Amino acid sequence: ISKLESLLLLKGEVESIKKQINRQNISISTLEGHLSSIMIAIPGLGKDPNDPTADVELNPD
Amino acid sequence: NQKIISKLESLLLLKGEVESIKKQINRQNISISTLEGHLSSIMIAIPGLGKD
Amino acid sequence: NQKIISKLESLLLLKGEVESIKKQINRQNISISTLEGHLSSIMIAIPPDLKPIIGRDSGRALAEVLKLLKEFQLKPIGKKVSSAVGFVPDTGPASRSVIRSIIKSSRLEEDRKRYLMTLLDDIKGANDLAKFHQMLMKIIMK
Amino acid sequence: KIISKLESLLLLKGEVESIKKQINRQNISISTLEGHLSSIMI
Amino acid sequence: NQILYPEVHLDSPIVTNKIVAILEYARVPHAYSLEDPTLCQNIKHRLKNGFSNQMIINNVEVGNVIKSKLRSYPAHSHIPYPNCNQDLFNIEDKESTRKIRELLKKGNSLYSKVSDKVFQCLRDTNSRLGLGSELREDIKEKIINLGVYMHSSQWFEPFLFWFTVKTEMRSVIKSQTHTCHRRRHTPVFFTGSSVELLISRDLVAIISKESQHVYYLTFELVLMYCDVIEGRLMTETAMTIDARYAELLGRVRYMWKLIDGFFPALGNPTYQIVAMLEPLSLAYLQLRDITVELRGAFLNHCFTEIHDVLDQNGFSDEGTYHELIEALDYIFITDDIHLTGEIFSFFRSFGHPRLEAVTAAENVRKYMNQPKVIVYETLMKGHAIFCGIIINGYRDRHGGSWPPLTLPLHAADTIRNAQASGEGLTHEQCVDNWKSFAGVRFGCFMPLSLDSDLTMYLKDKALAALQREWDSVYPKEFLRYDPPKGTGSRRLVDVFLNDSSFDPYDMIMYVVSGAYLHDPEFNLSYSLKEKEIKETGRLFAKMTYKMRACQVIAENLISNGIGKYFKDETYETVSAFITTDLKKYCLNWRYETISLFAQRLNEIYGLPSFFQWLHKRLETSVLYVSDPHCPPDLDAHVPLCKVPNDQIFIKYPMGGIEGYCQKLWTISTIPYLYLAAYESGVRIASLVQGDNQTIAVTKRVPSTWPYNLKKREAARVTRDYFVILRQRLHDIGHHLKANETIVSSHFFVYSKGIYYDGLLVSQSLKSIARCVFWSETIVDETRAACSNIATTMAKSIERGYDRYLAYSLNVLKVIQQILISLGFTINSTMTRDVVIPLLTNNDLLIRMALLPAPIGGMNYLNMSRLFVRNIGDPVTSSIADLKRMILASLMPEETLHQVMTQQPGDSSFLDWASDPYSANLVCVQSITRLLKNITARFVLIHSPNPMLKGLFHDDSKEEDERLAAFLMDRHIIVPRAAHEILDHSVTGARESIAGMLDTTKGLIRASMRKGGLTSRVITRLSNYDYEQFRAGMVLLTGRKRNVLIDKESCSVQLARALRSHMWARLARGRPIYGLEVPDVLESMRGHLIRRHETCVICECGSVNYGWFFVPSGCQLDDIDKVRAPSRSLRSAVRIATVYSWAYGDDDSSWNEAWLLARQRANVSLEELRVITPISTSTNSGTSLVRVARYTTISNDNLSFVISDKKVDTNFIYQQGMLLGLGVLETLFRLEKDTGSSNTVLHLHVETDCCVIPMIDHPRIPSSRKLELRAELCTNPLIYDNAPL
Ligand SMILES: [Zn+2]
Ligand SMILES: [Zn+2]
Repeated sequence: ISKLESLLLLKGEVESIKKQINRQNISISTLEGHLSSIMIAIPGLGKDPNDPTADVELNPD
Repeated sequence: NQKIISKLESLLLLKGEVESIKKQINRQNISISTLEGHLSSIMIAIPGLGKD
Repeated sequence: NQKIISKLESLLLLKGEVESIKKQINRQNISISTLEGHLSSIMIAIPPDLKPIIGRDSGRALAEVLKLLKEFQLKPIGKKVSSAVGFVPDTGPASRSVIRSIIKSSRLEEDRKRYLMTLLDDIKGANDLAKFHQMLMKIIMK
Repeated sequence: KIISKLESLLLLKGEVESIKKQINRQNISISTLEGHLSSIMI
Repeated sequence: NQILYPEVHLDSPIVTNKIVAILEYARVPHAYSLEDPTLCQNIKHRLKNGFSNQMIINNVEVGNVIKSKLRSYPAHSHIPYPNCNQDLFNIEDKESTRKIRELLKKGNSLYSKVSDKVFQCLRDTNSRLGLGSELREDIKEKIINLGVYMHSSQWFEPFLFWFTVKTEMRSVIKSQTHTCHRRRHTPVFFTGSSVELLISRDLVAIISKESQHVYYLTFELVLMYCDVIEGRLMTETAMTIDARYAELLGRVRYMWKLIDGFFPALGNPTYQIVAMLEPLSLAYLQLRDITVELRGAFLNHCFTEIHDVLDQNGFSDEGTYHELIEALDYIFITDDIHLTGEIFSFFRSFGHPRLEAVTAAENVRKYMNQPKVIVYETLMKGHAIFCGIIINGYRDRHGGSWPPLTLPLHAADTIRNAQASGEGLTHEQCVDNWKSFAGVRFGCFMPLSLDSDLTMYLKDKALAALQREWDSVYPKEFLRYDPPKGTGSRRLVDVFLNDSSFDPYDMIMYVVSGAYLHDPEFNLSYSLKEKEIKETGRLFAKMTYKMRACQVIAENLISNGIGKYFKDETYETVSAFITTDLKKYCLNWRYETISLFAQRLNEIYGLPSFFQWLHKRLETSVLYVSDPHCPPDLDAHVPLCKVPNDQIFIKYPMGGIEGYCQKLWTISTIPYLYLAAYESGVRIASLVQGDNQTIAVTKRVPSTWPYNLKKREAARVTRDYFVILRQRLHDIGHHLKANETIVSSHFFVYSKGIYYDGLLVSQSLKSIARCVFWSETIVDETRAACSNIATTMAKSIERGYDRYLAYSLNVLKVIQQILISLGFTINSTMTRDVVIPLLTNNDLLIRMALLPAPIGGMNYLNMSRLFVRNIGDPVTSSIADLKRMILASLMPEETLHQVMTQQPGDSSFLDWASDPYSANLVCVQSITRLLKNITARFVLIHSPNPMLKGLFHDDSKEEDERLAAFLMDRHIIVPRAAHEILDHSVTGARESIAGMLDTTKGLIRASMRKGGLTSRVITRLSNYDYEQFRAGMVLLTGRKRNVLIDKESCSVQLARALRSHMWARLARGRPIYGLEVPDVLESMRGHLIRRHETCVICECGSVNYGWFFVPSGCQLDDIDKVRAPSRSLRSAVRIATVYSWAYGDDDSSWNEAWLLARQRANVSLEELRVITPISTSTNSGTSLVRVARYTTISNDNLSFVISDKKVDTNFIYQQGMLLGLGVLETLFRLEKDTGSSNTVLHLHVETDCCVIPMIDHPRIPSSRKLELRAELCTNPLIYDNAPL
């Protein structure tokens, strides 16, 4: 009765907490996407992250 | 006998504790969202001389 | 029983993860505070009253920010000044000539063209000119 | 029943620790983001 | 130099500083005024110091002579350029033009001798085609008296004067520049009747006796005046003799007379008003629109611009503006549609404006340095649409899959499901969730083509000097200091051919590794462009070797790879058009705008940080505008990093450069068009043609709606779309000027004319203004000149001019050209042995000028060419023409026997197989061609370039001759098959590369100084011209007879008997096979039929014919309503199998077929046999026509198969329908509507006497031992031997 529904209400938190965490994850990822897309073409602002990240090719020599 | 004190006390506290942290996350995430919406409307300025 | 006592005391003392995650969330709050502070400091009222701005380097925006009332943007074209969308007369000397050219290139009668030119040589004023143009449109395309 | 009342009693902590270990990485990620971006205004 | 004549046509810009420098050194007082006095300052300093040389001394002498002569006119006054155009366009003199007047009189008499019979011969073709037994009286009169009109035109005297001056100056230049002779004869004036004239090496002086004006001119001005005047003469003569331009004539005459009057007062700015004549035509065409709100939009801007340019020079009074507007109204306002695209052709008949370098430098510095501000959301939306286009493009060609494709991070569920399931997506999804593409990442899925071709490297360009010698192009005479020497070469082609270590994926590394940002030899410089009608106008730039190579490589990579993905209650669709220009976009681009797409291209191709090199290099260099006569204001050589952002320099630009990266820009523009299309809610279709851009906007509407409402709705939606597109482009930072584009509902302008609502307007009078008295060759060639004349006349015919008048004009021009080349030339080998007998005998000259070219004469225009586009066989067509002339009594009867018993030449199997249709004539080749071939092969043999190794040896000619002999010397000769095989073999590739290499006077002179041409060859090529006249003389004077020839035999049999006699030394009586097809105008009769008659006169039994029918009313002006395994096949195996197909699949010849195929591919016998197809043996479309859109062609009564098999068009079937449509066109040429009744046309054909009882032989067994190269070539560029 009392203890049962108290454990019920103490369990009724974790689901909302997890879904809030996932929403925050998606938002932060959008933020970093914006930052990357700006730093690509502002240009500059880095030590050497500008744009060498493509795999070289099937013709490295 | 022995369960009353501990059970009741540290089951009552967790109530407000978890509800407060839940609302705190729920407001922090919308603050994040407004910051993102702000940054999503921006303007870039281009100079005149390439070297100065 | 003993199991009751043990499995109550265990969690009810290891509770400390709540204050640990509160440490975490206050750190997150203090870290987003400065983020939104920087994003507020980056810009004030501007043609809206808020549109952040950044440049190639830090100090290369002082040529387009004041002419904070940045500059002249694109000029909007409506149905009051002539453009490639449509023609509306005005006070300049080119409007009379283009109206004359329309009358000449029309498909009316010669005496009608003479009549219209005679009306036009003494028609004067922006509003009356626009009215004459609006009437001429109907007359020629009817 | 009253002694077997502990399954969810332990599962709650079992998932709350995961909650902690992901919110920590969220904190460090937003921290490195603000660090990256603070050096762009002036 | 001994075989290189000076130029004959203007190909360079007109610079003020040239004349200013010549006059300043000659010390003649002038009246020019410069924008920068640096040249005058430098020259004054040099003269004060004491400089001198040979040119200075010669100019001092000439100036002293001029000063001495000018003392008899004590009221002289120099008149600058172009303030002297009104006088120099109408100058005339009676004494100095004595020599050429008699030549042209003789030509006119020669023409008038035979004009009558020319008309009589042209009338029978009409009588046969069925257009009536008589031409029109006015046409007969014009054809008979064509000479008198041309001689009575109002440009004859100026043309004579300027031709005399030009040819005399050319003779002086040629005879003097050959410094073997040393003695200089100082020039002296020549007192004429009305003017006084002095000609020197590089300066012409004219004094007017009456008005006492003085003019000084240079070589370029002389050439320009001659060209302009000759064009005006030809055009006016054409418009006068024709009867369709009766109203256009007065308008264009009035335009000439009006605009010519502005020069003496306005001056150089008159060329702005001249340039405004091109858009004014479209502005006046807009007045005939159907949505009344559009009438006047562009005109309101053109008039404002004209008023402003007239106001900024002192003509502020309004009377001038009013009168000019009235004149323009009278000129342009017309009624016919086809007669408003003609004024489009006359805007180059006023000359060209003189220009400097400071103005262009300033005009481009205004744009290269300008701040901008761009939004981010629009950029990202465009990028999203770009990624979507690429996704769909790769989903095709593979089938619903993204195997190597993108890697999203937090995209929407719709996008994730699309990727997971493998289905495309529309613009809507991308533009709605663009935020899902902010962070995407591709993966290398495209290969590199490093042995595609050589055109890109072989095309000739120029290279700028190294940075530490940037001022090495200015001569020592115009500089205040002495510059450093110049070391490097200045030709991409020779630098390439001498580069001993070349590697395609080595320049790529030179860019990727980041070494191009530190090369101390990089340099870029601008240079002026000729033949423009704007002062600022255009320029073109030159770079250094490595950077030029890298640019070429990158642009070719884009054009060959990704650039292919961008291919370009009944409802229906209506459309409207927007027309704009695309220049200055190369100046408005920027790094912040291009990087977002360059990075995707980098990630796709693999090359890290590659496609954004242009801005990364230009943002730190310094450009300048170079010209030898515009020196920089300095005191001593200083590095390019210490000049001010000033007069001719541009320091640290921002934008791009015209020409480079054009593919990247045009594939990065489109997304914004599509974005605006989505935002407005319409469908668009784009097109780009050079600098113009056309956008067609479409919209769905019901069917029974009236035409007016349809067009009005379309126009409304188009105006909305235009507003939105302008607003969008201004965000990324381009400029669609609100009064510089044309929004219409009827027409859009593309390359070849103006398309107006389902019909193209004509531009007939464009090529007549180009048909002139010589042609661009390094020597003077009569045959080249006549061929160019015929070409221009035919091109003018197929755009609306009159056939018979064009033919007669061609005959007259050919006669005059022969006379000029014989009697008035600068050549030095024309001696009394030929020039006296030819100029004495009259009729011989006429016969030589009338005989067709493929059989000896010099006339390059057959009659069938007036109607059809390509004739069957030149030999039989020319024999038919000669027979027609003989019948009409134009030429004597013995000409047939002469031409059929002429003396044969001497050529080999290689020449025959390389030109299959040719007879064995004597000395009919082209000197420039024969020289370019030799010089190209020689310079290619000595080339250590590793890219072409093993491809050129000293035995190549021997192996080619042996291959051709093995191919042809069988018991039955097949020249066409031999030609196809030899073209597809290795020799084909060799000669194709040799011809692709374009060499000119510079490379020819360099190779001759090297010693590539022997004295024997140079003397032969210097004497080549007179040998042709000698051969023509002996041919036309010979006298034999061929008793087996009567002039009523068939042209096919005659051509057979001619070929089997001219090729007698090689054929040895063996039959030549499969070459000739019957002539068009000799095997077709026509007949019109009307209200109640029948085809009586042509219905005596012939019952096979084409059928044409056309009813209408008031119209013609406006309408109111095989494994083939999808691989790299196109490399060489295409050739390797086409050769085998053309060879055949007989019993044992398959061995030799496989041999010659394996020569050029790596395949086995069975693989080749299963990949090649099998065939039957070893082996409509319209033009610019009005009435074609109304006829109903039928050919049910004529599909009769002679040779008895369902084959290819036995007779070339399209020719019948083309001739029928031509007949209908020339019938309905000069009236408005088709009339009351209905006209039907029978076109009967009887090609029975023109049949050959040919036997389809199984195969011709070879009789020779095949012997090719011992080892094969494994060069990947040539057809390799290990691709597969
Ligand atoms: Zn018939
Ligand atoms: Zn025949």
